[PDB]
Amino acid sequence: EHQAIAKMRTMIEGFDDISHGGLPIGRSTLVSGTSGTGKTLFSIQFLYNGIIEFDEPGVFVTFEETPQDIIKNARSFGWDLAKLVDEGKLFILDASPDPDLSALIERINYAIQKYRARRVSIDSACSVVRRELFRLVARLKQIGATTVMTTERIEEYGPIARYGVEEFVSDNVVILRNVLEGERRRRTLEILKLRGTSHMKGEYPFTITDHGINIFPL
Amino acid sequence: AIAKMRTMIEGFDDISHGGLPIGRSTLVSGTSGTGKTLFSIQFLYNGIIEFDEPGVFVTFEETPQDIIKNARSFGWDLAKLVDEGKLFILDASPDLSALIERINYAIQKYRARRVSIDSDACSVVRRELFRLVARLKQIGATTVMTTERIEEYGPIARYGVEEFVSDNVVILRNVLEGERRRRTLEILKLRGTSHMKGEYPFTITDHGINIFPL
Amino acid sequence: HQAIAKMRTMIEGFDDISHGGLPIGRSTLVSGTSGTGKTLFSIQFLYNGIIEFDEPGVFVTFEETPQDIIKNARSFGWDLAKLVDEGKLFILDASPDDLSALIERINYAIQKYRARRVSIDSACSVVRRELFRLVARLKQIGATTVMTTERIEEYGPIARYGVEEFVSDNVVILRNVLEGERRRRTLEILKLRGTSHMKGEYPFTITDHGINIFPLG
Amino acid sequence: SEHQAIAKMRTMIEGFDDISHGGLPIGRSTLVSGTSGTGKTLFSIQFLYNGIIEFDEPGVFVTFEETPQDIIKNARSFGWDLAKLVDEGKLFILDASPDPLSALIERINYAIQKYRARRVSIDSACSVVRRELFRLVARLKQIGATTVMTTERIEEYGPIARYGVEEFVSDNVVILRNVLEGERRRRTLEILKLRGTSHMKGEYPFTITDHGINIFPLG
Amino acid sequence: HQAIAKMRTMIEGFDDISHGGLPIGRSTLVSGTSGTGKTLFSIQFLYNGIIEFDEPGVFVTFEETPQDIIKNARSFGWDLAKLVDEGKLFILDASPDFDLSALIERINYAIQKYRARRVSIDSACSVVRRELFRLVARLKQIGATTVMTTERIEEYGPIARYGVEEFVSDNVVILRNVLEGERRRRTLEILKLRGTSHMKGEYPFTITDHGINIFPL
Amino acid sequence: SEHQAIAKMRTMIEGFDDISHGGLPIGRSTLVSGTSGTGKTLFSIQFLYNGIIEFDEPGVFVTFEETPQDIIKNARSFGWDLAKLVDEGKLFILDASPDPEGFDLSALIERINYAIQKYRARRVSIDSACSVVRRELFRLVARLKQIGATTVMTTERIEEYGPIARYGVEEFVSDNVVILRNVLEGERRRRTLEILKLRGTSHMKGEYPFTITDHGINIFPL
Ligand SMILES: Nc1ncnc2c1ncn2[C@@H]1O[C@H](COP(=O)(O)OP(=O)(O)OP(O)(O)=S)[C@@H](O)[C@H]1O
Ligand SMILES: Nc1ncnc2c1ncn2[C@@H]1O[C@H](COP(=O)(O)OP(=O)(O)OP(O)(O)=S)[C@@H](O)[C@H]1O
Ligand SMILES: Nc1ncnc2c1ncn2[C@@H]1O[C@H](COP(=O)(O)OP(=O)(O)OP(O)(O)=S)[C@@H](O)[C@H]1O
Ligand SMILES: Nc1ncnc2c1ncn2[C@@H]1O[C@H](COP(=O)(O)OP(=O)(O)OP(O)(O)=S)[C@@H](O)[C@H]1O
Ligand SMILES: Nc1ncnc2c1ncn2[C@@H]1O[C@H](COP(=O)(O)OP(=O)(O)OP(O)(O)=S)[C@@H](O)[C@H]1O
Ligand SMILES: Nc1ncnc2c1ncn2[C@@H]1O[C@H](COP(=O)(O)OP(=O)(O)OP(O)(O)=S)[C@@H](O)[C@H]1O
Ligand SMILES: [Cl-]
Ligand SMILES: [Cl-]
Ligand SMILES: [Cl-]
Ligand SMILES: [Cl-]
Ligand SMILES: [Cl-]
Ligand SMILES: [Cl-]
Ligand SMILES: [Mg+2]
Ligand SMILES: [Mg+2]
Ligand SMILES: [Mg+2]
Ligand SMILES: [Mg+2]
Ligand SMILES: [Mg+2]
Ligand SMILES: [Mg+2]
Repeated sequence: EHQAIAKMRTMIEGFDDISHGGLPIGRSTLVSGTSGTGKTLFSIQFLYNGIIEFDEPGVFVTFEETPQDIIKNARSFGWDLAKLVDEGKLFILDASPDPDLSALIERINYAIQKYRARRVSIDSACSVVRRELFRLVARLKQIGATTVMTTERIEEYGPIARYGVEEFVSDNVVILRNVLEGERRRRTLEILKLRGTSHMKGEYPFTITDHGINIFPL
Repeated sequence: AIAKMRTMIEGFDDISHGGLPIGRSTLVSGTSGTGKTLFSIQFLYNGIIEFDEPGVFVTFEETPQDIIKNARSFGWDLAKLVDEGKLFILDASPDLSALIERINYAIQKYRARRVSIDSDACSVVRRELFRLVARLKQIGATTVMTTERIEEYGPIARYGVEEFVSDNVVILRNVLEGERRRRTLEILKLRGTSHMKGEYPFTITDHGINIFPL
Repeated sequence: HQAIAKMRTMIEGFDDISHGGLPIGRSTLVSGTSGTGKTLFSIQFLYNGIIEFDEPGVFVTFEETPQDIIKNARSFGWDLAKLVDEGKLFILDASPDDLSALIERINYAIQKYRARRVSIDSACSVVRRELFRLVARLKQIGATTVMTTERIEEYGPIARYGVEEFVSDNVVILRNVLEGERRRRTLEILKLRGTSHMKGEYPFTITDHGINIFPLG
Repeated sequence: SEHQAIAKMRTMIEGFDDISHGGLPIGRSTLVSGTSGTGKTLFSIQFLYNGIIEFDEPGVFVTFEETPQDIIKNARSFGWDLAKLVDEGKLFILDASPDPLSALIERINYAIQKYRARRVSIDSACSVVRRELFRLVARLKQIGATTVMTTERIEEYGPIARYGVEEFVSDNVVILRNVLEGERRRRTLEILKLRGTSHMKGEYPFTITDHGINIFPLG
Repeated sequence: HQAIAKMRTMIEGFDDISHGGLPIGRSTLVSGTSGTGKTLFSIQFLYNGIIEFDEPGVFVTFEETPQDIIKNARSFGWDLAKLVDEGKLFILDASPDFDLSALIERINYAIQKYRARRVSIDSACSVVRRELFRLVARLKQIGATTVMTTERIEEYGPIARYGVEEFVSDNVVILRNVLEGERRRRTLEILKLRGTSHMKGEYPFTITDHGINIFPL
Repeated sequence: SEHQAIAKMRTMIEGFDDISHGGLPIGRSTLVSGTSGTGKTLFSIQFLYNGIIEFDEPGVFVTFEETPQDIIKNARSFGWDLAKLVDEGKLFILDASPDPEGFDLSALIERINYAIQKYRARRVSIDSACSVVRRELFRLVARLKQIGATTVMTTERIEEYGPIARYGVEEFVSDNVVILRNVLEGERRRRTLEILKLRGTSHMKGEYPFTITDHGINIFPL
């Protein structure tokens, strides 16, 4: 009678151990952090590994970084996203305003079905934020997408995200930190919450190298 | 003394000196992922399973289907209890007066003794919260109400008034010590009765909340 | 033509800390975070007034029902129901559906029951003036009054709006401080205009006989 | 020839005239700021009372909250009979407290002329607070009164007063503190600034007793 | 293709900790409290580009006059008026006596005029974030490699002033001037470089007669 | 001449010319910021007084709250006879203080300019919405520079180790920044002076202790 909720493996080294199997399938995981913490990298590695390891197609939704820079930056880690877009295994949805929510979603829906995507990454007034963020989560759940949603925060040990509500609306919450002490920076990942399932607790150190994120349950 | 109802949440009835005061409202406040919803659910589930006391769960964001799914993680089959008419999940998710009349109706219909209510001006909140607590008191329900807070050692709840309108106040914390998280539960206040003081560690496992007093 | 006199609370240790009790004919502000003992102090004040001196009391509640006030005092062995049945205690229910209307009601009750002790439980610019009015009008009636107020930090503002301590003649702070994982309650008399008192924090506990304070003296 | 540029009048408050190197600058206003129950009213009353008793200098006490009756009653704590001084026309308590600014200044002026007062105690947005306070100070100076002005603050170490402008407009600033440390309170007085002369600096301990304020200047 | 390439600053110590210099074709935010060396860094970027690589530079100023930028550069033995006269450098005076699109076309007009490869820009949140993004995107489409300075008011607080600048920039450098025990210590940090690697944390530096010197310590 | 790095004018304030390696940058404004009673007015008077006495460089003092009479009176604390200097036409105190019973900075700047011309002054002291503050200070600084004045500008702050001035913009619009502190350490006060920045030239770093004496500011060696 003890039924566990299903998880999808990220294959990001060390993360699937911390999360006891990966990300809860069919739900959204908030990945929050200050600048340069690895939010986009995590969200890319999620889709890249799904395609390469499991032939699970992905939709990356971007709101500021252009598709070409995303693909360009992913070359830092030896990943050819251009090739995956050419094969129709990756779709980069450009939702970044040229130099509204209902429309964005059916766009994502259309892209999910067109590419048969199972994995989605979305990168990146409190009252309106909470309620508009809930319905975004709500709709993705109905599609059956497993989704990484990045958010920004401005303090390493302050609120989880910018408006103090995002962490309460999300099913799952991951926090990327880049803590400065004694003039040195230390990267850590923490799974704060996974509704309805177990996970390791606290911060785990990680590095970003030529092969992406490396977490040490170490 | 004052009559209490057993939560049967491991360790909690020892800390509260016998359980939660019957007919009164208990605030359960914590940061994200502290175990608020779990405490709420466990409170109703145990009431039903061990004492045949029916319950009403009121949810303002989480869907009933997710509540049920997330609870099967603990081997608790809530759909069964709903089917047997012993649990009712009130979906107020995605008008305070109408809500209260809806809660009231659900209590009468299912004959509930236990209620869990899960999750802007400073004293519209106080006024409206006081209203809700006041009416549940008249009905005679014993209520667990959860609230969010954003800091482990800061205000009790979001608006700085919630703990003053509640009869009882429980704080769930999830504190960083170095790079590790330690969960604790504290009964800050129980009106009209004694209780253990300060913080007590707990874990969440496959069997729910497990608190270690003494 | 002499320094203000005091009325004994008979709350163990408090009359030592205050050097004789609460200043007569004035209000004393009693401030604290949730569950610090504010209502208890303000009940014990009235209860001891009745039991020890046959001084009738009026309790003004704004949220807690009279029945709850009574039920909650049973854990101390205080039979408030009987005191209310005897006409010695009047619990004024001021829980809402203009404090000018409240004042006359209080005055009304104060005169029928011949009360000498009162407890009131419980825009910054407006707060200050409204509190000032209340203190002043209670002073005119001649009532010795405890009024509780809320605060949200143990070692921060005296009260909520940062003005209450400045309008009040007398100020008591109840604290409930974390020491390790344990809690420590303390009572402090911050100020009493026109008279002397002990300084700093004194530990207390809440027991089956109410507030129990320890000055080492 | 005491080699300091600003003439001072003695408060005769024990230890304060040492710390201030002679007392309060004559014809100027001194801000006295403190948290609740720090002694601000006591200091401003003791200033007037001593002026009267020691030098027969009449004094005006302006109160915005406490009633005259309570001011008088509370001074009895220190053995001071202010009603007697009011009856003798040596003390005037100006009641500006609210019923249970340009015109207030004229009342003050009228009282000062009527009672020949030498000492004044006034007891007790930022854009307009500054200019109104500046106005009040300047007018008392024009009259030639020597003024104690009390203000509130909410932290022992933090803003001098409430609006972050009071200490910049005043010529002199005194801070009363009531510091809680290790569950014990200790009172101190500091003269932060006195334009035009030296003064002792830092915090000095004091007590409030049956004789009023007692300050201990050390060195 | 392959990873983003870098442009050498020739600022001693910087090209080592950035592993090659500034990412080409992109903007780098250089944030710092007052007198941290922000203008000096953005000047040295252009100056070295001109002197070492004959890469012309455009310096955009919003407050300091060109005359003062030139005067202050004499502190380091650099003759900016000569470089301006030769057509190697252009100091674009956008200082008042804001339309961002007009400013952008002036920058574009200068870059085409002087064939510049390097640009230094010195110096609600919804508004700020949007405009900065447009400025950054435009410089990217032009091909400029850009240093943009910003102000911050705390050494270990927000990266810039509006809480958004560090999130729309591709690259972020933080200059600090930390006061500890009555002494100041200058440090430089590369916080992030999108799509490429760099050393982490604070590195001490000094400003002397020959500009910025960063020490790998 | 102007092919050279910026030149400095000596303050002759004890120790200050050492810390600043020559004095205040000529032709520019220096912000002098501090909490209450830190010695801002004293620094800005001593700057002018020394200019007149040591170099026969006339000074203009612009006061926005303290009356000229009080400024002169209080300066006697330091042995300085400012009335004598006013009388000889070497010092001019411009009273910009408000009547005891919006502000036009353009008009005031023009009144400052005439005084500078009339008294042929080389040294000026000015005592004492963020966007509006920034723009207005910018125009004042810019105009003084055009006039060629070397200027001390005082500002208030409310924390010893918090913001440099009140509005978080003053220290960015100013060419030079000096911070006067009055730090409470264990019930004692310690006065320190720091030159935070001087655009275009070098200076010593961090805090230097000073005292105010019957001869004014006295900054102790490092
Ligand atoms: N089977 C399990 N074993 C161990 N831990 C579990 C298990 N199931 C859930 N948890 C933990 O319980 C947490 C969820 O507790 P909740 O009661 O949903 O918290 P919450 O305080 O209500 O959070 P919100 O409403 O999302 S802010 C998860 O983050 C896990 O840490
Ligand atoms: N018999 C008892 N023995 C020990 N402690 C008791 C007993 N009865 C009550 N208490 C304690 O007293 C507290 C209630 O104190 P109150 O005076 O009601 O506090 P309060 O400061 O008025 O809080 P509010 O109004 O709810 S914010 C409870 O939280 C218990 O800790
Ligand atoms: N005889 C006395 N012996 C010792 N202390 C006394 C005596 N009389 C009064 N006090 C003390 O003096 C304090 C009153 O000081 P005040 O001058 O009224 O303070 P205040 O700073 O004006 O405070 P406000 O106006 O109420 S915020 C009381 O709180 C007592 O601590
Ligand atoms: N002869 C002296 N010897 C020692 N200290 C003195 C002497 N004369 C004045 N002072 C000190 O100088 C201080 C005043 O310095 P100012 O220059 O007026 O300060 P300020 O920073 O301008 O303060 P404001 O404008 O009133 S906020 C006084 O508070 C005294 O501490
Ligand atoms: N090959 C590499 N080796 C080491 N670190 C690298 C490499 N490539 C990129 N990085 C690091 O990855 C960081 C960028 O990670 P991102 O995922 O872009 O961060 P981000 O959290 O999304 O930041 P934003 O969107 O700009 S706020 C850079 O700042 C580098 O520190
Ligand atoms: N020859 C030099 N030797 C040493 N330090 C110097 C020299 N010339 C200038 N400096 C220093 O350089 C600092 C100025 O650096 P800038 O680049 O102008 O700083 P900034 O961060 O742009 O400051 P702003 O724009 O005024 S907030 C001065 O405050 C001096 O400390
Ligand atoms: Cl790393
Ligand atoms: Cl756990
Ligand atoms: Cl206790
Ligand atoms: Cl004392
Ligand atoms: Cl340096
Ligand atoms: Cl000194
Ligand atoms: Mg990113
Ligand atoms: Mg929950
Ligand atoms: Mg209470
Ligand atoms: Mg007072
Ligand atoms: Mg600059
Ligand atoms: Mg001054």
